[PDB]
Amino acid sequence: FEKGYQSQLYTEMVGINNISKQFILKNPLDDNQTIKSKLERFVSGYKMNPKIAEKYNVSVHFVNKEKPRAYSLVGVPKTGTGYTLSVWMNSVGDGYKCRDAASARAHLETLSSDVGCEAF
Repeated sequence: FEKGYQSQLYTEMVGINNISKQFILKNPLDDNQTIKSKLERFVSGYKMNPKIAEKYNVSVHFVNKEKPRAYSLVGVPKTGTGYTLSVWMNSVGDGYKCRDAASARAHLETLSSDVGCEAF
């Protein structure tokens, strides 16, 4: 069950990524400060399937505020719910299923024992 929920989260995040890329990143003339806050408003205000929104928070992250087109999305369970499985992904399209929220916030790419993420 929680695995099914992590799948739908994955699929929602892909949906969010695709709209971000095609409607926000694609704007020809917005400056990097504008792209960055638009990404942040859009992502943080987006309403996932209510089954999923009840259980997960989705956020967008930047290494470099001057390269906002390089961002990742982190999907993690709401605090205190007993859920652990998480997701993260690239603006470039590489996505990951993670065994815990920490590994999603760390954008890990492989598993080790039962910690980390795998390419999906």
